[PDB]
Amino acid sequence: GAYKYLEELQRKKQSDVLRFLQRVRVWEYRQKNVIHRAARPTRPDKARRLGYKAKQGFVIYRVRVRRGNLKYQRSLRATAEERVGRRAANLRVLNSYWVNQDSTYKYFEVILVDPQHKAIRRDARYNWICDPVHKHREARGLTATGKKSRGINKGHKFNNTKAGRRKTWKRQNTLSLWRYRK
Amino acid sequence: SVRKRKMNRSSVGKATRRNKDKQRKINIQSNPIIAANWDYSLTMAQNYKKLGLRAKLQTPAGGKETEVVKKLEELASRSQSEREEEWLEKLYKKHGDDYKKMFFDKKLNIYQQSEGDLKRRLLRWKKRNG
Amino acid sequence: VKWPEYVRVQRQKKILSIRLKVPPTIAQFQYTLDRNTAAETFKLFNKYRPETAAEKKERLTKEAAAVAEGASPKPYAVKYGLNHVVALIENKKAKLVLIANDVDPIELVVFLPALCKKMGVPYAIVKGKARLGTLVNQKTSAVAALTEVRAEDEAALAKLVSTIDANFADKYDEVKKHWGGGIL
Amino acid sequence: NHFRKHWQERVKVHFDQAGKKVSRRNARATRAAKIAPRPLDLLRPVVRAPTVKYNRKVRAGRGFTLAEVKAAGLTAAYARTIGIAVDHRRQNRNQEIFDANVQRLKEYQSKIIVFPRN
Amino acid sequence: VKAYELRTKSKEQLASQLVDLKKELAELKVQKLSRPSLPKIKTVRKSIACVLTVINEQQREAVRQLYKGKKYQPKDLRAKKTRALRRALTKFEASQVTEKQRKKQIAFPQRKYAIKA
Amino acid sequence: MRIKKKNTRGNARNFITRSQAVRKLQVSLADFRRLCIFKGIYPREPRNKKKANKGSTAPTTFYYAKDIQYLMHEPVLAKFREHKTFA
RNA sequence: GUUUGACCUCAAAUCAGGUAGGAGUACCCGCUGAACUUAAGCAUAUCAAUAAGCGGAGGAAAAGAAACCAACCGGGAUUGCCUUAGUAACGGCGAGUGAAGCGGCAAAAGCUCAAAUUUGAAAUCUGGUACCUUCGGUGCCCGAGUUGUAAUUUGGAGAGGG
RNA sequence: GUUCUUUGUAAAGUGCCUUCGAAGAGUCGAGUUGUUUGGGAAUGCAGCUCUAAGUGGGUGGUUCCAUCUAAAGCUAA
RNA sequence: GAUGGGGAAGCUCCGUUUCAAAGGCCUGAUUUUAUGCAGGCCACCAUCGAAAGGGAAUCCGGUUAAGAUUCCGGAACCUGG
Repeated sequence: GAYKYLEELQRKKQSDVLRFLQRVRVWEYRQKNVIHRAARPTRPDKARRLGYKAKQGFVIYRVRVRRGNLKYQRSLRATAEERVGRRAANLRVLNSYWVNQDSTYKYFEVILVDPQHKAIRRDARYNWICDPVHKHREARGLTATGKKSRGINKGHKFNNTKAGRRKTWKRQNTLSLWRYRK
Repeated sequence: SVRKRKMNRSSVGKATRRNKDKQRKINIQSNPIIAANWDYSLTMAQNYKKLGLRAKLQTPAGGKETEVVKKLEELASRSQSEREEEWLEKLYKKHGDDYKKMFFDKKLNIYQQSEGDLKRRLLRWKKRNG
Repeated sequence: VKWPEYVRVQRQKKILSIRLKVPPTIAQFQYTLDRNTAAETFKLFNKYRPETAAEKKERLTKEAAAVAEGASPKPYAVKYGLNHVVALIENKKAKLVLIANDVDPIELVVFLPALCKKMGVPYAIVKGKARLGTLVNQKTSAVAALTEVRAEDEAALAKLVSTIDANFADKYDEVKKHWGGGIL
Repeated sequence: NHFRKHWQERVKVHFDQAGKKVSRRNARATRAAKIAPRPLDLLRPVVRAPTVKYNRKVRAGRGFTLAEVKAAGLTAAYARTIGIAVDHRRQNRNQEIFDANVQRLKEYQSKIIVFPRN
Repeated sequence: VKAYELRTKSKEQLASQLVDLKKELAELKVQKLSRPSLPKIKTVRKSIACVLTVINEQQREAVRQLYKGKKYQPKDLRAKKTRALRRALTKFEASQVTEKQRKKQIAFPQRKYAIKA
Repeated sequence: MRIKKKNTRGNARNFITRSQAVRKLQVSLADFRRLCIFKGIYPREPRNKKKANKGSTAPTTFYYAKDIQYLMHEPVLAKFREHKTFA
């Protein structure tokens, strides 16, 4: 299908066609507000591979975040996700993807799913997000960007953060004392 | 605590509950035959050994036939739709057992059923009608 | 003086696209099937409008009613789905392809004419995705394609393909040069 | 010493040990009541450990490989319903281990009885 | 007054009794201020309260029958269990199984077995 | 109470101007007059013209407020919107 | 056609149907983040990846079915306890910091999408209405969708056929 | 345990033969700044210059070799 | 001091007209391919902030266990309809 062609083309962001598209969209978004809803995703393939669906209940939002940092320790992607989840409180954030960037700001597209809509509730493939445990997933860094920033992975490279740095630090820094002292 | 103080300083009354005894005495529910032979006095491993069924497949950590026959004994002890039957009857009336020609019957073999499927369906119909 | 913000934004976008140089992969549109041949294609395609929900529902109910009391070939129809169109393309099963020039995401349709010409499948660019939508019982499809057709319309389809090749494909093959958007 | 931190703030004395054993026994009894017909644990394979300091010791494994299940006369999808663990990411190398796993699967199949769907 | 008696009596009778009890309460209160005590004031007040409760129940039961069967019942008449229970999708939505999982379960149902022979 | 404005009580609010009535009804003059003809409503002339017309001497047409308010509940108003949507 | 509508974008209703704030907070997930104290007074350093402050959830939370560990006769989701080990290793190599493989045990369940045309029929579904065997089901109606809703499947491969 | 409904040229599972057979990008990576980790083999994290390939790529060990193949998501003890 | 926006991870800070689709008045025989709306005018835009600021209007006599431009008698004046 056309999804493979779009995926291949998007990888060549420096291409002339994508160069002009980005040069136009950067001004188009800058003329708009910092955060505004998008009628349709500008990168349908990326959203589709991220679990997005065209059925009712899915919303595409566009957000702008400043660049730079006398230091900062969180990704702009996570900040944008939090700033969009703090406005659509009734929407559950699943994932987000880069669509464009600027020298002073970066632009990211975030797909939002409403657990209140019956179509989502009646869909066994998406009703799992209706559980309250998934509330404000972006605020807890449970998204792809949040997990990447947290360092949740496997192997020696993530021992200090395999299951959360705070949790492992608390578990290891405890003087266990059994009834029958060893 | 601050809230616990009110529950005792007020006449609302605690929502008393008592279920500790039932936590240990659990009724066997997944099998009536086992229930007729199960004994809550003995442990799960002891009950399994008495009945004759292995309690654990893996090696037990640390230290350590009639019922089976009765359970085992009880272990040892589809048609065709109207339209499908009519279609098979039409095939039999027109081409009979000529599968080689029935496979190419556009009028009847609308779905181009394979020779094996046609013969199996015809055999089913014949067995269901003699 | 002041106008609505969205109106000003879209006017600025229009006057920028009219003045911004674009690579030949862009502006491959704006050289489109003429009004005459476009109308002829619409007339040919108007006879193969896909069965709407009401038509299919009534036909199925009528068939069921007859069945309750107690053979035709596949109905030829236009293919419009982008995933299905791109699947008929690259497989040589497609005979005629129509491409909308006013797709909002340009990247979704930039490669389609190039792939069609690479595969040697006739293709035509027609103004207005709504026009394609109006003939497909949808708001818009951005693409339309033809498959096996009735014998009566085979000659018409061949003549339309020849006309398209003579008018648009051969004439506008130079579109590779002359970077669009160069108007002063 | 390793006490320059506020270790006193996190000192969990394992007083629950006495009650934890009883809780585990009660949970096992509940599982037996619910899983009465079937064993509390699945049939695990026999495996040989890496780290030669321990390879000389034979130990159990996670689940039988697809090849072992196929050689045992059944399928991985069907074997799961019978209580046989299946490991899709384990590859058999030693022939003796494969033979032992096949023999264990055959013995389990011979020793099991499956109730009718009725 | 007794609740079981007012249930059978028509609504207009209860409405008239409400006004009669209000008049009686007013008269007793006029008498009460000139007396150290008046026990019947408590009884008449609790009878007025009972009459009001009976009238409210009679209205609510009729309203419930008015919306019988149809969806979107009045919020005050809906379940008061808790806020969270309105979420936590209901049994139908929770048990909704996708065709893939349903077919897989049907093809490979969990069997019951014992291991001794 | 505080000072009461002259053109806020009496004939000022007893009769509503035709232009104001159309705005309140949010219905086109064609449909508004169709409904008026169906209901047999007619304009009325108060004993004082300036008093009713917010103290302004103009050839304004006055309609009874109660009749117009009752008109708003007629199902014909919804039927007109349904017909417009269907068209 | 000096016209009409298709669209695409953007607005409004005290519109029909919904949801969000906040409180609590021992535990959970992140952000933010010092100093007292201690070492050759304190430059690296310890206190500390702590308290305070901020946001987000449940009865548990997180993680969880490998771009893992090992180098062997290979192990085979995650989590938790003992050991590993006060070891490897860091440490103005001074104070101190300090794991991880494997092994012993409590428990085990695996999976779902993208990317393949349903193309001999968008076969999908939100919502309003009349009924009923009312946590929902049926007929009718409007709309969402072709910039993709139905079915199969995804490294254990899988799919079209005999 | 008792009973109503199925059904429809409907929905599945295994063996053989045959024809095909699809890998997630501003992402890995490189140089740098600040922080953290025993993790010097630069452990990870965030920013910044550039930017990737598909019999291709990460990590480790004898001249090659072993494991996965991420950049999408759910899950009881 | 919201309002439309911007910065801030955030508790929140800026900004009062700031490049907002920010409302308030009138007319017509019912608007001609036939009963779906046409036309005329202005461009500011919430709120709080004073019992010593501006303000619509009561004077006298008498009365109480404590109240008077209020309570009683007489005669007055302002706003709306």
